[PDB]
Amino acid sequence: GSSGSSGTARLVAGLEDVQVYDGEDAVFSLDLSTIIQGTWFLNGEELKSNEPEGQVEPGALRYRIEQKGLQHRLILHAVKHQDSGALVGFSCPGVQDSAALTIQESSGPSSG
Repeated sequence: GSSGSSGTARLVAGLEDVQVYDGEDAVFSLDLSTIIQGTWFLNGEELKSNEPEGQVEPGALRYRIEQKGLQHRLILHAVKHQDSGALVGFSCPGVQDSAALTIQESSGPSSG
């Protein structure tokens, strides 16, 4: 919904790197200069607001997206390790930024 001139926007508070253990939950957010509607990305992939598509299924992981004027956010609950060093960024017509999601393994090589 674009009531007023929502051509482009400016970045005021870019994203930030976040590292969590396997199964944990990641959180990302950013600020803008004006209202706008962009798109989120994960591991170089274009996510959907309503429902995803392609090789990935709509029933693989749980995520939350909060879009409010110049306030975006994306939390990934139960982040898998296999997706270590993921790429979480919000692409929009006027701004371009992204972050790095590092995921370490809970257990390591000890016995065996």
